[PDB]
This record gives sequence, structure tokens and C-alpha cells, in this order.
Amino acid sequence: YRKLGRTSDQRKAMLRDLATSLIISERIETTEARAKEVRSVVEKLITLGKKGDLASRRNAAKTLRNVEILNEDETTQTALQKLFGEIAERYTERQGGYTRILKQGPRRGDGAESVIIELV
Amino acid sequence: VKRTYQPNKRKHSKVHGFRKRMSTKNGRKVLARRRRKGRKVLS
Amino acid sequence: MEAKAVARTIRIAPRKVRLVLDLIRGKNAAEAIAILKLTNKASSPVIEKVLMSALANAEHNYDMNTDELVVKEAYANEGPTLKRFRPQGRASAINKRTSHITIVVSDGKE
Amino acid sequence: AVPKRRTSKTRKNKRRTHFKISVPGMTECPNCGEYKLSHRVCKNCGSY
RNA sequence: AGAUGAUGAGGUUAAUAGGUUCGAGGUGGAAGCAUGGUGACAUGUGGAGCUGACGAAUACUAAUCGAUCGAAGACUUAAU
RNA sequence: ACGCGAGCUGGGUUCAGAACGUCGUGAGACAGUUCGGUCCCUAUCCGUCGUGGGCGUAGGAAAUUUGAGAGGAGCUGUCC
RNA sequence: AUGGUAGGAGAGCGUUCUAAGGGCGUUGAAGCAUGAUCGUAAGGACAUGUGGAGCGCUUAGAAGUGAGAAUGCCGGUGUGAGUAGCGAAAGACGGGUGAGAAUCCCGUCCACCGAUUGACUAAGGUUUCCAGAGGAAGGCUCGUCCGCUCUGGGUUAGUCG
RNA sequence: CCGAUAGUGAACCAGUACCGUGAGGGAAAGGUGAAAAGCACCCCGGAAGGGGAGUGAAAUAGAACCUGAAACCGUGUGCU
RNA sequence: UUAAGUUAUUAAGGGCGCACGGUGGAUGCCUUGGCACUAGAAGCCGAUGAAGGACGUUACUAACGACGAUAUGCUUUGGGG
Repeated sequence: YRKLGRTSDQRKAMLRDLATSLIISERIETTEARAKEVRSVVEKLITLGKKGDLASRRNAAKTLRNVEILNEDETTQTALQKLFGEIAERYTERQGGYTRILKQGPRRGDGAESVIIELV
Repeated sequence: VKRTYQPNKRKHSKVHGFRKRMSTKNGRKVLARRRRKGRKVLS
Repeated sequence: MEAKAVARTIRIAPRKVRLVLDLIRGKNAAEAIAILKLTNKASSPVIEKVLMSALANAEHNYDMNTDELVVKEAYANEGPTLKRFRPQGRASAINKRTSHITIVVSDGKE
Repeated sequence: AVPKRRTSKTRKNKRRTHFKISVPGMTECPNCGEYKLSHRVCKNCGSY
């Protein structure tokens, strides 16, 4: 597997916060590998919330941070509620994938082979 | 570490200073020289 | 036929930039711009800026066709190096270089 | 562990022959777009 | 396979990787129920439940557009 | 270069402290011992181990190969 | 007759200045560069471009008079080498600004210190302070930011000291 | 007698910047044009910088501004 | 057509000549400044407050210089134009 030249605890925390924010936006801009490896993660989170069982609910609350989207009309819910109430249905038929990715150009500060990631 | 020059204003003005160097003939000798060089500054 | 443009005393080393310039020697203004917009250095966009003004000259002033325009020649040469310092607990210093960029573009004719 | 003699310029340039930079691809967009690199988002005059 | 680059396997007519599904293997009996138990705890539901690199399968996701290079069989002589 | 410290240690030297014995008017010496006491370097050339790039083999490419030579290998012991 | 070191004797080549004489020179001096010219040598002329003002020739006089080296001095330049290095602390996303963003702002989450990297008072430092404007220069990368620059403001005591 | 590595340390910002606890030590740095007439206006540029235009006898005389060597760095090139 | 033989064709890069540029600041020319001298003055000030200075004063104005609440100067005459 890949390490990111970063420590394990920082790494895990980064990935989970990543997928959180991702769920908020439905797409984001970042680098390549960080996307490559939040890929499988959030695919598995979808594979969970496709079921809605309380066990999976519990298993997901491990990874999802404790966050509040203010949805439209002054309506609020969490990433969890969103996942188990809005998104499972969407790919309820599908058997893999669930995301896609978009190569882009380098950044200025670096040779950052950056990428957008989104849902499919 | 400690290096030198832990300053004190008053001490500077004491071992140096106008009223200091003007007490002694061997003090007053130099002001002439600083004035002789036209060194801008005294004490 | 030809037009000039020149960047005076640019805060880059000639060796930093001579390579990004050693490609478009002999090419067209069109492909060259693309190359400049693809290479991920910091010399590139500057050179692009220069090129755009060069052809602004060649058009507004001499009014030649912006498609049969090849790169006639392009280089850069040294400039007025300046100097700065380095703490190290005791004296030390280094130089910041510069560059004189020159690009001439022709309609490949007389 | 330092220089004994000087670097002659010939020898320098000889060494830095392979010190270069190659190029990008830069195809057209027959799929959708203007002249732009193959199989790619609009990077410059492109759609696909 | 590998510092890099070289090597190799693949590039939609596609199983290359991922995901999904299954499996293997490993761990050791999930939760929730129910019962027992004053309690800690225990039993059953249940070799359960989980499972990164491994294996199969599935084109669900992406390797699609496309570009560049690339020869024109020399002479001499003896055979032919 | 009593093979090798720009590959390792420094146990001993030899450094400045100190003790003992002897000699020395003494300052000090001996060696007679004793305890303790700071080992720098981003590898330019050749060289070496590996790795690529370039070009050439009178047509161009793919694959398989002969091998001029080069390197490597030869230690013992035991029961019947 | 003519190898030749210390060394001895001699002959000279040029540079700066002065006197005299005689001259050249915006029709382009001096310097500068080129050049296939002359001289046994020190060296000298000529033409050719730049150059845009003073300079040679002859004679004699006088000298801070001739440089490759002194681990020489002063300045510029390289080489090494695109090498070595880029000094302590967990960040991620979005949104924004904007010519221009990893490095600025805003938000959320996370993380760290935790008898403290916290708060006070001093010493010491002296306007680094705040409000705007600025990329030119500085910032060890960047930079729309700044303890950088500019402009304009800013420190109030009978009890504090 | 020297003409900005000279001449005094000092031809300008000089006993100054700067250094030094302190006495004390102590630099660097001259030249647009006759006249500023110091590039009106256009184009590119975020700007800087430019190219034109324009002034000037001249702007490869454009304020860091007289000539502008050499080291050094570059682009082309004929022969290899 | 096959042999046997000779021979090219490449410059990634480099070198040698030529030209064109850049940097940099020698050289040339010049002086604003100085050095050593000549002759003649003079040699030396202050408790009535010295030298030397600090704070200030000016349109802007930065320093330098001038002068000091009469503060980038006042009265005065003689010249002055």
C-alpha cells in the first residue's frame, strides 16, 4: 500500500477528514495519490450505507467526523444522516465504481499533478 | 550560553560620559583627540 | 519582416531559462505558445508575456501575418547580479542573478 | 574530497549534454475541442 | 520489475488496477434478541462476526479522443 | 608504505593534571611504574561495482541464436 | 670568430614631461578593435570601422620609466554545481480575494503546548505600534501577506511607578 | 607636482557609514547633453520592461546616461 | 542474381576559424580637489563667559550651511542699481 510519506495516525485522520469534506461537496480538488487512496475508502463507506443496518451505522461513525451540513431552507443534518438517507438510494443499483476522477495540470508552487474527484 | 555585553545605560554613561572623562586630566586628554580627529561623537 | 522584444534584467538565471528557450528555436509562434503553456516551470509564462508583446509589435506596427511567423531567434544573456547575506552566526553571503531576454520573430523572409 | 584541478568548459558542456528537458505531446481534439493534447480535458482550446 | 530511468504486464474488440460479490486464510464467538443470574457474569440465537496486501468472477470506475518518427537495397570484380 | 585509518576503534604512545621510587642544591630529569586525559573532510579526475543515453555494423524491422573470448567452479571427513 | 649561468663591458627599443623648431587635426585627434604590412629585437607604420577632441615628428633634456609569479594588495569574474543545504512543532477541505495562490483572508474539522511556546511586572530595546496604499527592494521557495516601503495617526495620572 | 587603485584618510553622503564594552580603528563612492529640449501619443504588458512614434548633430548619447578593454556568458555560423 | 572487396551516409554533443551581442568597468580625455613652495601679513583666544557643541528658527526642504525667540535674521550709514 501507499504511505504518503506521512505518519500513520496523521494519515488515518487525514483520510477520514478528507472523505468527510468530500461527502459534503460531492467533489473536490486535491493531489493524485490522496485521491487514489480515499477512493477505496469512500467506496467502502457507500458499500456500508447501502444497507442502513445499525451495525454499519456504528461502523461508519468510526470514520465519519461529527459534522453538520446546513442543507437548504435552513435545514441541517450530518454526514451520517446524509449518507444513510440521500446517497445510498442513488447508487443503490450499482456494483462498484461510485466515483470518478479528473486529471488536471500542475500547481504553481510544485509539480503537483492535481486532480478533481467526484461521484459516479 | 552567555556571551558578553549585558548592557546597562547608566553604567555606560558612568564609565563613559562627559562628567566622567572631564574629571581627570588623563580623561580630558582624549576629548581633545576626538575633537582633533573631528570624530563626530563623544562618550 | 522581423520584430523584436526584450525583457531587461529579469530575476532569473540564464541557465535557469536557457533550456526552456532551447526548444522553440526554429518553430512557429503557435506551437511555441502551447509549449510554454504546458511546461511547468516559472520561466515559461514570462516568456509567453514577452512573446505576446512581440507580436503586438509586429502587428500594430509592421502588420505582418501572425501565422507564417516563425521564431527567428531567441536567447538570453546575463545581467546585473546583486548581492545578499547569510547569518550563520558570522559573516556569509551570496548573489541574486538576473537576465536579459531577447526574442526576435520573423515572417521567414525579406 | 574537493577539486584538484579546474573544470574546463568543454568538459562541463560534455557532461551537461543530457542535462535537457524533453517536450509535451500536444495533439489535437478530434473528439471534442480545438488543438489540444490527446484524450484530455480542455487544457487549451479543448473539450475532450 | 524497480533509486531514477531501463524490464515487464495491459491500454474498451479491453479483466490492467480499483470497486462489488464470493472464496481462502486469520481471529475467536459480533450486535440485538432471549434466558439464566442480586450481582459481577454466563448460555443460545451463531466456527458467529470481522477480515490490508491473497484468489476468482463481474466492465460498476478509469486506462478513448489522438499525435510524432519511420526505408527507398551504394559501388568494384567474378561469377551470374 | 613493517598490506589497508580521505573504511572503524585508539587499548599504548605524547601532550598539558597527579602520585610513587631514584637522581638532581634546585628549577627539574628518569623511565621505574601508576590513574586520567578531543581521531576533520558535501568525492573533481583515474579506478571499481552497477545502470542508462548516443551512434554503427551498404535496405529496413521482430524474434531466436553460434560464441571470439572473459569470469566462475576443483575443500575435506565418515559407516558398511 | 660568434654555446652559456652569477657577473663584467657595450650597443640600443619604447613610455610620461619640458624647451625650441616644425607640424597634424569635426573633411574627424586620442584612445578602441581588426588586418595576409615593415624592421634582427625591444617595436613601428598604413588602411579599414567605433570614436567625437586634442596629438604626434625632430633635437636635447629630466624621470613615481617598462612586471608573470612575492601562499603580493584591490576589484570583477568564474570552477565546484544546478551540487550540498533550505533551523523544531499535524494539517485537510471548501469558500473568497484577486492578472496571478499550497504559502493571504473567512469558515469547519483536526492537531499541538499544557507550572506552559500561557498570562503579568521589570530590565533592555526605541515607533518595530494602529488605519490606509504599495511591489518596485527585503523576506532563505512563494507571496494579493509582512516586524519591508510610503502616507497619516497613535502613548493623557494628586493616589500607579 | 597627481589627475579619482592617483592626490591628504577624505574631489560626492568623511573622520562619515561601519567595526569596537572601551579607548581606538576607519572605508567605498567623480563625468547625459550645447541646451532637458529628460522620449508627446499608439501597441503589448498586472506592472516593470519594451517596440514604434517623437527630440536631439547623434538616444546601440535615454539618467545606473562619455568612451567602454579583458576575464566571463551567449547566438549564429564555414571546416571538422 | 549471389559472392569477394571498397566505401559512405551521424552530430546527440564537442573543437578550430568568422561574425554578432551581453556583462563589467580598465584605458583615453577632463576637472571640482589636493601636494609642496614663494612673498607679505599675522602670530593668542576666554569669567563681559571661550573653544567646541546640543536644541531650535526656514514656503516647501531632506541634510549642509546662516542666524539664534528680534531666530534662513534686526538698526545703521556708505555704496548699491
